[PDB]
Amino acid sequence: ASVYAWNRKRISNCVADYSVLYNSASFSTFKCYGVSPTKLNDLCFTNVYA
Amino acid sequence: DKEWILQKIYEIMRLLDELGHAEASMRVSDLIYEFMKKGDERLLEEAERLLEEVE
Repeated sequence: ASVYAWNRKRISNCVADYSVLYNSASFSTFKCYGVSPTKLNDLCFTNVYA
Repeated sequence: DKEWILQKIYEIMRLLDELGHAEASMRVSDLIYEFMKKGDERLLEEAERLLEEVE
């Protein structure tokens, strides 16, 4: 989607494996603020919205 | 990424001493100590914010 009217994907009731996206070399940048980027697989969130 | 963050915070306090603002440097140094014990990268944002207030 465009930045003005962005899309929101609901992530719920599942296992969220963040190791693929963390390790992937296809992405140019990553930054986490309220969480550590290496603890994402230990953490659990109420819901996740992309 | 963590290695670059530590280097940036280090450079910020070094500059604050050079600029004649020791209190700001001392505050940033404290951010370094905490950073080296944590995965919290917001300590860089604070080091940069403090530098901006000084400059």
